[PDB]
Amino acid sequence: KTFEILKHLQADAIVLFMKVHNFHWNVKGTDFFNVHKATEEIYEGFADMFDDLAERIAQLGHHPLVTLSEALKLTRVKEETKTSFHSKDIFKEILEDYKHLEKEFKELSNTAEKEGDKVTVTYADDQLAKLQKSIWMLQAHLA
Amino acid sequence: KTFEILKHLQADAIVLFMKVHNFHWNVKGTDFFNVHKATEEIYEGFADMFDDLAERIAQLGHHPLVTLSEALKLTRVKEETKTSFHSKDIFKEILEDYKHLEKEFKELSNTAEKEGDKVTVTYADDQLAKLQKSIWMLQAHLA
Amino acid sequence: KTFEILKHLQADAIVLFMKVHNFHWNVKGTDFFNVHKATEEIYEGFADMFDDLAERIAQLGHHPLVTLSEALKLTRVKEETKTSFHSKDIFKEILEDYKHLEKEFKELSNTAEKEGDKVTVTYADDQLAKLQKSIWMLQAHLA
Amino acid sequence: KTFEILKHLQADAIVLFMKVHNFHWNVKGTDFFNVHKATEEIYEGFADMFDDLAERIAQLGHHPLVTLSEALKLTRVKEETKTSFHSKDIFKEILEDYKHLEKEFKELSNTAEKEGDKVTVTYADDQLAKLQKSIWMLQAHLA
Amino acid sequence: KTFEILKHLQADAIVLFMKVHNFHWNVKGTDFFNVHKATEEIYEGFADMFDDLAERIAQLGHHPLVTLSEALKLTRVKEETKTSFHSKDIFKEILEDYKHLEKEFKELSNTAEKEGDKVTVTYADDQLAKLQKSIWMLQAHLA
Amino acid sequence: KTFEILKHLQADAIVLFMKVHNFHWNVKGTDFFNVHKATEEIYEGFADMFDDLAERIAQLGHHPLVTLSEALKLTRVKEETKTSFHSKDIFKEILEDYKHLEKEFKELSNTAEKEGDKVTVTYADDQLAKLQKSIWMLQAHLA
Amino acid sequence: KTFEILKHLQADAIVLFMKVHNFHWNVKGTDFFNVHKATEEIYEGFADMFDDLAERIAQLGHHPLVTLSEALKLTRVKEETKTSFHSKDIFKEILEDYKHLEKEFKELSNTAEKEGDKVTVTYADDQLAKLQKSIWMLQAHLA
Amino acid sequence: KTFEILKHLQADAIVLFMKVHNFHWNVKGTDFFNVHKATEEIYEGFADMFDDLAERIAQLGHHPLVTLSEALKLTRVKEETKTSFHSKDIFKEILEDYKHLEKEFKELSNTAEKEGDKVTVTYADDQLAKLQKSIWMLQAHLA
Amino acid sequence: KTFEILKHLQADAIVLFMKVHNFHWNVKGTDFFNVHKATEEIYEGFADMFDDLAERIAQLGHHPLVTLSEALKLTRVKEETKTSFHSKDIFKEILEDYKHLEKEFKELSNTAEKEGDKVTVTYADDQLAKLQKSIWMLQAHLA
Amino acid sequence: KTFEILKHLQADAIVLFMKVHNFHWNVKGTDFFNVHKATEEIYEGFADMFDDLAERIAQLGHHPLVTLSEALKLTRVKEETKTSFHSKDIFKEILEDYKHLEKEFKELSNTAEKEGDKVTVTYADDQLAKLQKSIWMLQAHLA
Amino acid sequence: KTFEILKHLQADAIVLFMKVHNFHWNVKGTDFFNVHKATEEIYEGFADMFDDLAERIAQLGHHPLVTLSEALKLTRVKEETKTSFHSKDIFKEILEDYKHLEKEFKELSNTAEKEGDKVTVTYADDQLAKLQKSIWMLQAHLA
Amino acid sequence: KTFEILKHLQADAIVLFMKVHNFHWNVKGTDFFNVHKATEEIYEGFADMFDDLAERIAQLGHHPLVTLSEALKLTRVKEETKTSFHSKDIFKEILEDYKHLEKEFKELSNTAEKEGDKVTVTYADDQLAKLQKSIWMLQAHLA
Repeated sequence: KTFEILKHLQADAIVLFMKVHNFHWNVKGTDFFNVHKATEEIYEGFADMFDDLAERIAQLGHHPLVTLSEALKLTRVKEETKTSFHSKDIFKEILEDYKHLEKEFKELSNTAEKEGDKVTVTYADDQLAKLQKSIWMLQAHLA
Repeated sequence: KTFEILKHLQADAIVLFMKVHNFHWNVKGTDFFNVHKATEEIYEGFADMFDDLAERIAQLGHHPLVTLSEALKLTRVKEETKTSFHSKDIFKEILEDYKHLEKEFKELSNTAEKEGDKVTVTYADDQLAKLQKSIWMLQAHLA
Repeated sequence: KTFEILKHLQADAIVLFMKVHNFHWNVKGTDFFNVHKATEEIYEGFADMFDDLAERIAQLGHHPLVTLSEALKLTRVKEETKTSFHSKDIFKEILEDYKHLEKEFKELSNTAEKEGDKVTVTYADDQLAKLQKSIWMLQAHLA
Repeated sequence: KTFEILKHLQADAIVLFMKVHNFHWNVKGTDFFNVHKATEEIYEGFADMFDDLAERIAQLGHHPLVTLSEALKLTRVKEETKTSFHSKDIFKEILEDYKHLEKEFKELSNTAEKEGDKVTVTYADDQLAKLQKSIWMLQAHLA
Repeated sequence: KTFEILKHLQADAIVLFMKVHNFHWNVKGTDFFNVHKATEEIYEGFADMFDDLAERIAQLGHHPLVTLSEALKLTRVKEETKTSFHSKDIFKEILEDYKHLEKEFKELSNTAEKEGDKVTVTYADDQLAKLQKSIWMLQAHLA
Repeated sequence: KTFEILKHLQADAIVLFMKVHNFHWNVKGTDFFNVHKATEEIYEGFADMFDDLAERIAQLGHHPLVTLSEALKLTRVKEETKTSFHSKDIFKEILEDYKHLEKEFKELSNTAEKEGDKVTVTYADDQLAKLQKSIWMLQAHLA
Repeated sequence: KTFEILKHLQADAIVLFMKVHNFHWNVKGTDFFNVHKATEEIYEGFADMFDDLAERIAQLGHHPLVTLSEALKLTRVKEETKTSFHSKDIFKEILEDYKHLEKEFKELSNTAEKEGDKVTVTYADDQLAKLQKSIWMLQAHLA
Repeated sequence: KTFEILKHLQADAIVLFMKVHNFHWNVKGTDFFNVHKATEEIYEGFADMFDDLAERIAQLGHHPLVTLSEALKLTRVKEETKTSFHSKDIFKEILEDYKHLEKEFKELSNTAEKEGDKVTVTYADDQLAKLQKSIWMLQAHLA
Repeated sequence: KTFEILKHLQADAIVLFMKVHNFHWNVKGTDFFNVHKATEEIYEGFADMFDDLAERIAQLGHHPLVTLSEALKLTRVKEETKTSFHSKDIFKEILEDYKHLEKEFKELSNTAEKEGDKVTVTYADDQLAKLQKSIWMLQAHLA
Repeated sequence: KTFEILKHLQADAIVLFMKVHNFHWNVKGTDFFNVHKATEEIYEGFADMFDDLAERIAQLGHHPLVTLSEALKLTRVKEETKTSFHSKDIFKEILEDYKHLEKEFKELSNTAEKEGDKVTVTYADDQLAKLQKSIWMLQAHLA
Repeated sequence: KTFEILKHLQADAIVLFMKVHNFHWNVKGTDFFNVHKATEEIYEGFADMFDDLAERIAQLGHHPLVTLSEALKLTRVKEETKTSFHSKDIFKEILEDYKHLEKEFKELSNTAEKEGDKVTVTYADDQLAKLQKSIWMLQAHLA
Repeated sequence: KTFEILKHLQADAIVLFMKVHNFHWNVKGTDFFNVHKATEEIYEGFADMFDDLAERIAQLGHHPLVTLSEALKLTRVKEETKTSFHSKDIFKEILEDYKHLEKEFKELSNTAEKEGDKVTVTYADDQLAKLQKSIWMLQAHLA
């Protein structure tokens, strides 16, 4: 079910919104500004994805999650409790989560295709393009 | 302690970020666009307040909350589980929460003053101006 | 005399500048923002008309009114002492005043024509276009 | 045939361009501005869709319709002869037509897929995303 | 009657909106872009004139036409069924129609003057300035 | 009482809005444009202060003044009946009024502090910064 | 004849374009920048009027003047041979010429009216509004 | 293999970047500016496609070509050695190359589909939309 | 003498300002807009060069020409009395004049160098770059 | 005395303006651009603070320092004579100076409060917010 | 040596940065705003020249001055200790300093030419153009 | 011969356009974004230089190179076949090439001077300023 994949992705997006703020506040090193600026763009991206997933769910006739409690229950992202990082650590953690998201949107696209949902396919494939481009760039940060 | 008030306000801001999205997606009535547009501005405001409170905490030498789990634990805002509202309902709920926030920033300002924290006073009083202006306008929606 | 019509219109414009602020501050209902935004545009329009009429008077070799005392003496607009309205009330009151202004600019145009004042005719007819377009829209608010 | 679906959609787009202007001019109620502004955006959207469909037809080697006479002949949208509406009526009528358009673009996408026309599929699915998002919002206006 | 002239002009404007799109899609020659760009500006101009005429009619207390069926019935512009043109042909056809429109707005201005309708005179004379400037330029294209 | 100081300041702001227009229209000398431009900025500033004071009053639960009649009754600014000035005269008159306003906002800040009104203090101190900067510059015009 | 008035006005506009440059380069006094900036705007205004008059002539089926030789022959403006001025001198000279232009556009409007040329009337009356506003301001510079 | 199609397309894009500059510098005829402006947009388009193809290759885990030597080896576009053209010649040559590119992106889309590469499909179909729209317009230049 | 070359160039610039307007108004052919737009840019360029040359003369301690009479006396450009052209004719005439200007700025640069005037050299060489780029493009229009 | 604190802060601001330029020109490392860009923003900040402090002093009725000689005499910042740094060194040096400035503005605020200078308090507290936010970020660069 | 001229010019630029601020704060007269605005532009110009000279020195392989102490030692500009001026005084003082700078950049250009430093010549000649244009305008302020 | 130097520089510019893309795609390290952004600006700079050199050649009456084959034949830049770099490597390689370009533009300027080509001198010296500024900054990256 497309709804099931979307609702779980909606949970991840808000959970990641929070996580990336952690990285945003707590990066250490001469690198501070680059990471601080980049993590800002990323968390704005997740606020964006959060809203879009929710409205797609609503467009499909279902209820999006409306509480952080639901978010915590349905998320597959483990929350980060550390409060200090260097650039390398942050890039590694974001990469891991993006790889997770990439698999999920791959499934989203395949599932929506089977159910004949052209709109959700299109949304998934667009997100996939963004995640794969970022994944490539992230891997280069760590080489 | 100023830190204690900030950390609790940081929790409310993210919790309200979520709540206002609920209102944003689930408003019903010929009023849809006005509320949908206004709730968008409001939740962007809370993402803003969330970040600013967190960075003020960090500036004070302490750790801001970095998980939705901490947010849920420390918040004083009850999460909204309903998924359908008319404009009147949304405005009433936002008003209630703003009144709560207004009392908290009033305390923030008084507490930071006692501790000689001029910067946090200034931030609190600015937030207070915003909340009191909105409260007035919100009350007018309901009259 | 064209000067006589302008000087009385100048008085109305400032009096209406004030009146529309009343509507702007004191509108009640879920409608608040629409009316609050619209009344803002309207009172800026009257500040505009106020200045333009005054400078046209000056261009004609006469003295524009320079006091709120003169404004009160020369105005044909009754000031609104109520401090609470719903959208319907505000739209009705603005309509009444616009109809008054429309008759005055109709006279302005006819009088300036007789006196061979092409510039004041042009200004009057432009104001007339604006007032007639607004009048139509205002009437639709009330149907 | 993809051409057949496009040519009929081109007819609807111009017919709806006209219909939405009717709603735009003839809305009644304190709601006037919201609807007047929204219907403006919608009819600009249809002028847009009109042109794009026509040029896609031309790209496919065929002739787009070039007369209002052809438009009337090929349209599936019944023209609105009433000249007075409240917001609720307008939203209901637009919804009905959007549901019709949504089915047509669903067919467009399926048909173009069978004929191996990747470009028309992409255009259809994009239009579908727009129509489904609007349909959801429209339904919320009426609840 | 001013209303009669406006209602017929409203019909022409939408009919020309359509015609100019034909020219826009179907121009041939190394000239393609110049004509394609210029016809785009022109048809946007007619969408504009269409709306303005309709709202002027409404301001006068009457009903604007609200159907392509009425448009076809009331228009004086013959629809173009050819689907291939060179720049010279397009400029000739637009000129012919502009000359027609120019005579109509000349009448509009004279008629509205007799009926003491200063606003419609002003609108007509403005349109006349635009049409006469374009007519001059169009004639130069063909010399 | 903070309300009492605000209501009197609201009266001055509209009275000064009018006065500065007088200076704006009636400045004489090769200096015309500088003064004409500067007085424009100043009267826009007072329209601004007028609205802000009124809304602060409303936020405090009271009614702002809504008539030019109330304005005249409550103002401490004497209206200017002269209709001709050189730059030096205008700068002297504005200075006198700014000094008056400066004392009033000084009181506003002190009074709001005693009543624990942090928001009105903040507004007063901001206005004070603006008035003191202008006062300095104004004095330099006259040296 | 409207053509005769336009052709003479076209000559004045280019002659004044040149004259105002003289004032622009050769102003003396602490006033330099104000006059230098203002004369720049004025000469751009005359380049504008020059072109518009020429194209109106062309729209009327006649030939605009195309040489500085024709300009000199047909102008009523005496060229300024002095190369040094104070602000007062420049404002006096511009005023004199504007008064001349004002009479000419007054005639233009009357003549075009008799010949039933609504477009040239409209252009003349607009220019008249600009000249009368400037004349008023210019006179104030010299008082 | 999707990689094989991309690497060959990357070669064409840089080769065409160069070719279109030739057309850009060496167009002859009264047409110069139109072609010069259009070829500028086109070569910027190919710099764009060049980079995007390269980064897609990198995202797929392979190495994009990094030398003009590789470009020459892998390209299917014959380089243009003539240094003089009229508009007709340039449009014919660009059309031929666009038709080649269109077939290649058609293959790209089909191949990426078989390999389950949703992102490359999406990129190919978008490029296809652009190429087919341009092809249509190009053909019209030559009719 | 550098002054002598500048004063003659100043005369040409205003004379060409006029000439290019002729081309601007009187171009014939399907080419109208391209030439009309291009000649507009060119005459604005000459207004620019006119002013800059004049101010350079003034900077050198001399008087720039301040009359169209001086312009006619000192110019080397023959005025164009024809009032009808095709694109080819206009481009030929502009080329001829640009070649003249190019030789003059070549001399300007050489002369200013001998007199050790680094500023005038720099201005001349910049103008030369512009003229040589345009000359090349102009020649291509005519091939 | 508030004046004494301001005059010493004014000296530091210009001295730091200079120092930060040193860092701006002389940073070494792959880090060059980040530091070069950041130091640019910082020195513009000090030019800003320099001017604002000076004008506040003037507003208080005293003379700001007007010479680099006075600046050197009154500054508490030691000038940096080294001409080569890595990012770490620059961030350490800026931090040290910001900590100094932070203590000074803390004193400024306390002193102005005692003297009842609400405007200088407000300015100091704003500067304090900026310095404390930067200090936090600077410390993170060095961890 | 080019380095010697640059290092002395770098000192003057910062010294003038300071001096022009003095004029900026301490101008007296109805002229205040014109001078205050103009001196702001000028001191921003010197901050600009300061940085550019320093970076040119660095590009030449040498160390720019990095202290106000070096600036004072190497400057040829006498610092202004007066704290009160009328427009005439300020313009006279700036002129004197610009004449000094003009001679220095004249030398800079000649010296860099002898040493075959094309880049420094180009920079000097550009500065020279700016200084000579300003000098002319400044002289006109004082006539 | 100036033509010979330009034609070889044109070859280098396109070859470097390609090389810098390699660096752009294949940078490794936490530094990724800084280098990726900077290399983007650089390759756009070379596309720019490529076009400008080509058009200068054309302005000189000769044919610019129009093939990558000619580019390879005439270039002095060795192509980079490695596909992995850290920031340090990229900056070293760009520096080496910039030093080469700097010598070439030094020659360009000297050669064009001998041939009396003021325009090419000016272009060369401008490029030289850019290259020398970048060279300085590049060297600082590596220290």
